[PDB]
Amino acid sequence: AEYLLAINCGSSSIKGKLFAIPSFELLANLAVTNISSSDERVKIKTTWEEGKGKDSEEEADYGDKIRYASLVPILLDHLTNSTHVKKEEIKYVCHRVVHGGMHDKGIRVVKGHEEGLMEMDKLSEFAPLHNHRAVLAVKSCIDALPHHTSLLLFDTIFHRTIAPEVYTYALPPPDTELTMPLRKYGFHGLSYASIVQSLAEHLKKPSDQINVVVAHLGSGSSSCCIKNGKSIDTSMGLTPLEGLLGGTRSGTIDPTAIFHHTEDAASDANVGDFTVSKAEIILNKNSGFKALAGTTNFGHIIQNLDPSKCSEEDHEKAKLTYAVFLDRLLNFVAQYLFKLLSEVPIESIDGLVFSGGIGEKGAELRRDVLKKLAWLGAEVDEEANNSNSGGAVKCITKEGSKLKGWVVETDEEGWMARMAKEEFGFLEHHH
Amino acid sequence: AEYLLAINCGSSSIKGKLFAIPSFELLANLAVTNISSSDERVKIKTTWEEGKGKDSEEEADYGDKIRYASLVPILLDHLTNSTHVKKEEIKYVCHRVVHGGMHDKGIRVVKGHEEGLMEMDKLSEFAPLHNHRAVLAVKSCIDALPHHTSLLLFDTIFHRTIAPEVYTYALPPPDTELTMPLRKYGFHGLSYASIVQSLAEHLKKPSDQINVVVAHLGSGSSSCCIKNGKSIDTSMGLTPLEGLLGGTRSGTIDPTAIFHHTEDAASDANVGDFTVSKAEIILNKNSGFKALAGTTNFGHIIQNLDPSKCSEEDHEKAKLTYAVFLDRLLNFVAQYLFKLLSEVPIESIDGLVFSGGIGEKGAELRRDVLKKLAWLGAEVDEEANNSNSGGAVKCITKEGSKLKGWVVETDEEGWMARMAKEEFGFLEHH
Repeated sequence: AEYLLAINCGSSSIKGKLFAIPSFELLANLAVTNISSSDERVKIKTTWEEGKGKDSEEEADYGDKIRYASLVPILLDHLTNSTHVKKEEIKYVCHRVVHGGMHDKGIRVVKGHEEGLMEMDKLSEFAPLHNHRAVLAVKSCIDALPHHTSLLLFDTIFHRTIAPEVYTYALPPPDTELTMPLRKYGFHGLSYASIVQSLAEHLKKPSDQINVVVAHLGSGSSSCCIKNGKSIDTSMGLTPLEGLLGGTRSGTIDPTAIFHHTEDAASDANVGDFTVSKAEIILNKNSGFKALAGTTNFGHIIQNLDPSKCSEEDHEKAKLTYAVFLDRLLNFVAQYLFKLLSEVPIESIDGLVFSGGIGEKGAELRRDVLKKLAWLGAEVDEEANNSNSGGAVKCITKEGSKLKGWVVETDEEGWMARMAKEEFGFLEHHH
Repeated sequence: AEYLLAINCGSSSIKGKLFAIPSFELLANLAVTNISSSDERVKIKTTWEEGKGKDSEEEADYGDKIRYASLVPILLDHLTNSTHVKKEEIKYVCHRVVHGGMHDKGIRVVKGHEEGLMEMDKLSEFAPLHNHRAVLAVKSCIDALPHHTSLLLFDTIFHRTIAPEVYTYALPPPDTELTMPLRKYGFHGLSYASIVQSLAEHLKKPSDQINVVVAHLGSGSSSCCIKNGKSIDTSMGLTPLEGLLGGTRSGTIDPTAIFHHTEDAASDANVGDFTVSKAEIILNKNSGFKALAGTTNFGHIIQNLDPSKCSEEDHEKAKLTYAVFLDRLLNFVAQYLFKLLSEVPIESIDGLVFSGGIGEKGAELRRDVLKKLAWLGAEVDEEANNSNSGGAVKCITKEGSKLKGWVVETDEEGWMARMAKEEFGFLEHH
């Protein structure tokens, strides 16, 4: 018996999937929730499929009393001394690490092997706001599972194809040798890759023939221009901060604004364990929907566009926040449609895809975007767009729409398992 | 006799015009060129309209070596050397000031009046890299012309119509109360206002019927979406740094980039005579074309697209820099055309306007931009695109083009004079 665990470590939750090896058959969904909280207790839940395992929930300490480094081992204990799976049976663990710098492929991390471990530390150090936990979880696994191989899969990988004229930052050399160049990297690559593959299968054509604009919208939001199945531009830059605003992030603003906003902006924030500037905290954790609307929940913002569900003040903040998000989003959809349409006709593009937490649930947002593209021939299908009629790939435009619109469910952890299948040789058919 | 002087202090050049009032007869052009250049000396040229004085031209030190604040006084000196102009006759001076914050109109500045001086100082200390040079020009005018009135006219005025959903930065309240909100302001407004009026006149229709996207391209470049004659969006944000990269400016990059790039980025750069962060210095003076191509001159970059004209390395840098600039420019042209087209048919937009130093000269750049717009039905007219026929407004697209393309020559000093007229109430009677 052998398993692959694929995990995705966020600030407020860890999501994971357990796969059977060498089958790569999905066995379980795992979730660790309430990670931040001082009030609610960390919950750990497993959810098998059909007949793979008996569900079981586990409540640990309040989130603020658990070190992040202890979560995965708690999760691992829960897996073993509550189900049929043994630690020594976990041969592989895939980790979503946001920032992979210049890496074209995932990195193996194996106990004792200095290279993978040192590279992982350099990535963690370069972008700790984004990679910290990502690296912490890996370190904990190395400790708890001494004989497994960890595979780091990066959200930057999908964007390694972007050309120099797109990624270049017009800056002089830095004052010191850095771990990686300062340039646009781009993120959400595991989602974009997954989306292209789902759409290609749905349309029954290879992914290298997919031409699409994707708006992957959630607590972090971005958009990507995909030509022949490959990223050619995306809205995020050196870090996930750039581009669209998010639950708590500002998105693109004048690079000098923060110096006005906050004194000693380059100084250490003295929050958390790792060193990070006050500027990076404010821009990533105190901005975005939180600063504009009082909530990080975009669905709550969409509700409050109805002035009967809130005070006049919250209705007005919701109106503004919604309009800002839509405006910034239309900007990128415009850039990316333009960039595709400059080379290929609208008939030859597979369309506009919405994904992410907001992309899947925000029917109003999708309708407003699609109305704005009426001049290009997009026509929303109001029922399809508004109904809960399923499918991981769902059309939301009318049959005669000259631009096709879709909602696509991402499966990042599933994608990581697919990458690991290739990585560990399970696709080799030599002679 | 009374005159109005309109002065436009840039980092690359100073331009001015002297006008008789209330007639607004042009009497002199003033030009200081090569101000940022390392191998050409600053040239100071005064050119008189027929009858008013003797054209005068003079050379000063290299641009990278010159004391900027010495320039305006030399200009004033050239003006009063005419037998037709005395200092006492120069009653008004109009100044282009980049950042006017929330002001809806210009600010009068008079020697001995605390109101104007104070406000000018608040704007200069909010954005000294963009305003300090013009403010020094104002003090030079006060010193030399104790009885004149200065009027500061802001690049931000044209963009006061932009909607909250466009200008809002998703930031929390700042840590202190600031001079003005942190939001998108937008600049080159005197140029855009001038372009709209020029195009309106050429098309023989009111400025409020103008719907265009404008790419104002030069040392600092921006783009603007204009609907019914008004700015509804524009590429620069809180400062002219945001948006397109420029001669020495990075343009839009991840706001946290500079913190990786440079230690203690928020600290005083301690250079020149005003307080400015190392970050702001790096992003504005050491980035952009300078960093990528090793030159600030986009014309040299274009020339170097031909590999026979330069080294292999300079050819490679030029190709990249040119491609970077074109990619970023097309992003905003895309945003703004989409923004207009989302409400009006393409048949009723006046089109795409090129302006600015680079926009007027870069025939090949306009060609490359229009080629990317082929899918919309844009078609360049090679002969018209290279025409030097002359005229403030020229069409560069083919009769058949679904999207009209133009080159329009800005007259910022002339626009300032128009704004002064409305401010001070000059008009000749009968």
